[PDB]
Amino acid sequence: HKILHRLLQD
Amino acid sequence: HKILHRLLQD
Amino acid sequence: SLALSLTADQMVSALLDAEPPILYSEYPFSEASMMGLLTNLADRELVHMINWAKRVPGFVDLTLHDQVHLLECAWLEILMIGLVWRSMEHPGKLLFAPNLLLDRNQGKCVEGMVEIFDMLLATSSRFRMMNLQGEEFVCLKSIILLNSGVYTEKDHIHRVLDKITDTLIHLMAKAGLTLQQQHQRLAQLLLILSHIRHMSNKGMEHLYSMKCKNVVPLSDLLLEMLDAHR
Amino acid sequence: SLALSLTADQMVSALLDAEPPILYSEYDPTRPFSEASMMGLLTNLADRELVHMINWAKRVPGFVDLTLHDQVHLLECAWLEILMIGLVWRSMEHPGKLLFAPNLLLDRNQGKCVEGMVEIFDMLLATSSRFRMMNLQGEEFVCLKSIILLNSGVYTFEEKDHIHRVLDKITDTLIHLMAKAGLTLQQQHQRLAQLLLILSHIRHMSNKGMEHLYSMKCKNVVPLSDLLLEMLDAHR
Ligand SMILES: C[C@]12CC[C@@]3(CCc4cc(O)ccc43)C[C@@H]1CC[C@@H]2O
Ligand SMILES: C[C@]12CC[C@@]3(CCc4cc(O)ccc43)C[C@@H]1CC[C@@H]2O
Repeated sequence: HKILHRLLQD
Repeated sequence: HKILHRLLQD
Repeated sequence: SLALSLTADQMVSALLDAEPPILYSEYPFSEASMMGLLTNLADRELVHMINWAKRVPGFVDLTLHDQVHLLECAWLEILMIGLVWRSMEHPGKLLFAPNLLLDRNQGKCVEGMVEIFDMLLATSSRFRMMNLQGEEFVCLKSIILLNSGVYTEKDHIHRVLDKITDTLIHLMAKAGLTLQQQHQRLAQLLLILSHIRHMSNKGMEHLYSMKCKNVVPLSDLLLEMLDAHR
Repeated sequence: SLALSLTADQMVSALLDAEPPILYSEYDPTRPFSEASMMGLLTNLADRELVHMINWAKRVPGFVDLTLHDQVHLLECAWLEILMIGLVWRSMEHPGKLLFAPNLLLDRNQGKCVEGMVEIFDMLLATSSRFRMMNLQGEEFVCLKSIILLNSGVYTFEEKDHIHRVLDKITDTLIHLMAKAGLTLQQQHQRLAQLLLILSHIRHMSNKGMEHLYSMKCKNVVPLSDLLLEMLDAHR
């Protein structure tokens, strides 16, 4: 998954 | 000296 | 000027009467032949666009160089919104000419064109979903002409833009929309111009790469309009 | 969703409360400017702002009702527009200057230190002058920034109906602010149009900014963060 994906999930 | 110049003037 | 004294109905009639004609394409698509047809067609439409711009109220009140600046910035957006307008009644298809109706699969024989085709088709279906009317279309195309280059005499251009906004609201109120639906629809139409600007920037790069391809013979006029974007 | 239940004043207070902070740059006035250092300052600042923008996006009404995939798409298409409108907003009270940070105020001559940057600078300055000319208010600015987030990527996706419903509520909010300011109905429609047409210029600046970012990446001059690289690859 992308970094933006992680930062958007919590 | 551009083609657009004479197309706008005529 | 003269555009500021016109009524909303006279503004609509002036824009409708100024509409350019629908041109035909030159009557097994290769990348060279496909790009050749599309650039040949775009060049011939540019000639009619310039004379259409003269008939957009308020455009003759500008200096020659301001007219050049606005057309240099907006010409591809104006071609694009015109293409998506006449493609509205052909879902999933782009009506470049009455004898040249294409789909995204055909846009694959030219590398990089599919993305632009998909964006154009997305705009056409958005217009179709909103049920864009011809009187609204000619207002938007005029707005593109005056707005796209205005951030790069300016008070007059902004006064004409306000006049076109009044005309747009006049059409929506005439169509039976409430005050809320009027400013909502106004906002919906103007936000599409941001996407149209996006498509044009993508189209400039695509045309610049095809220039250095030496794939397609681009007319001198089309090359000069392309060189305006450094 | 709950965003559909907020009044105009509740929409404004929600957007104002969600505003990100103003960050400082690592700029040291003792360092002489180089093309690599000046780019490093601006790209470092942009990377730190991106983290706050993501958490700001979550607080925009209607954004959390979207799927995680749609959230990524909207941010991927709009992140540079949102950085740019934020930059021109806080530069409004500084004519001819771009306030990247309270300790980093730059004019177009500084932009000459980086090749191809002055073109971007002039457009940003022209947007800031336009906002100052129109006397843009903070309540209008936060509405325009939320419109960009929801509108820029919406034409590249039933979730679109929900987004357009939120966009319409923001339009109602803009009209409500203008009517509250004593503007006639004609002036409300005219000002609404003027503000939304600027977003067309902001999209244009973002497109040029991406190409400028991509060129500096291929030159390997400025060290770009992993997050910024992913946002850059998303436009290609
Ligand atoms: C050729 C081209 C595809 C479509 C364009 C945009 C709108 C348009 C209208 C028209 O009447 C003819 C051609 C076109 C010109 C683009 C430039 C680059 C892109 O590949
Ligand atoms: C570096 C850059 C200058 C301006 C940008 C856009 C708005 C912004 C805000 C911010 O806080 C930092 C940097 C920026 C990022 C651009 C990418 C290319 C352009 O030259």
